[PDB]
Amino acid sequence: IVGGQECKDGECPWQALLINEENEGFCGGTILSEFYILTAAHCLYQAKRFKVRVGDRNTEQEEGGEAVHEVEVVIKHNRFTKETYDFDIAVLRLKTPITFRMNVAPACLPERDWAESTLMTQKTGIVSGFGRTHEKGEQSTRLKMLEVPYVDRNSCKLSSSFIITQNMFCAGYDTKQEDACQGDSGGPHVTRFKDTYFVTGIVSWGEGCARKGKYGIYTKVTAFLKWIDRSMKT
Amino acid sequence: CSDNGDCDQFCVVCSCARGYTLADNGKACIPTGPYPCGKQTLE
Ligand SMILES: O=C(CN1C[C@H](NC(=O)c2ccc(Cl)s2)C[C@H]1CO)Nc1ccc(-n2ccccc2=O)cc1F
Ligand SMILES: [Ca+2]
Ligand SMILES: [Cl-]
Ligand code: NA
Repeated sequence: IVGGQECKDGECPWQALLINEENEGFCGGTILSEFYILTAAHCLYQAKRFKVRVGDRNTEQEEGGEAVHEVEVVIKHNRFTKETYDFDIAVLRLKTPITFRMNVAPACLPERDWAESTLMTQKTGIVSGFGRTHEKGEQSTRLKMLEVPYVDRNSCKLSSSFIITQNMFCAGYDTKQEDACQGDSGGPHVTRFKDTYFVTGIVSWGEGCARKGKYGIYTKVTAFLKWIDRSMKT
Repeated sequence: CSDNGDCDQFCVVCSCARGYTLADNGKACIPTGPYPCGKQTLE
């Protein structure tokens, strides 16, 4: 996360962290339930073997609440391809159930039609992760969050070197130096409605981080609510 | 549904995500456990 600030205790409880066999984070995820993590399909291409850490807020200190989970099944969208980054979604079933606690709790899945009309029309959403704090720099040892405005699809298309599909939406800032960055992908984009946070996106890609005239691109979760449903039930 | 039908969550007929029940009033949503989805956690 470039800009923004550190998540306070309990503030970003749906954050998950995919960790490689070096025990280093390389992607985020969203807790959907005691057994399921939502992440980006492109994240599955990095570590051949990875685990999931929940409850972590500082990767340099072991603090109460941290737990590690092995992944039992990876459900990657059949249509994802790096040619387009379209359908950049996967679900992970964990071998053992997450115990919800301080800093560990799922984000709500909205109902599709209501999400489209009510959440996707909100001014902002919140993105979080442990990724780089500057485009060329180091990953953050602390969990960060960032409020990101929804960006008009056409303004986004005009700004983008690549095709923005119906399974994507754009969020962030034209020139202000705040955005998600390398290491944050796979992680949550959630939208608060009244008193509840609903998962609306998956951090997916960007041309750099926080570049002038470029936005953050997210998988549009509303497009995949039935898919997520089926994936969690199989 | 265009003040959200006065609903706390989904929308006139209100409803709520998994781990919640619609309150008697029929607009608010009540968590059934200590860690309902989409709520920041309290110590
Ligand atoms: O490959 C990178 C490399 N990026 C990713 C980091 N940025 C981010 O992860 C994000 C910024 C904002 C968000 Cl949201 S995610 C910064 C460099 C580090 O090398 N970015 C891209 C750019 C473009 C694409 N892409 C888009 C559509 C079709 C093909 C295609 O390749 C993917 C991608 F990962
Ligand atoms: Ca830690
Ligand atoms: Cl790039
Ligand atoms: Na920008």
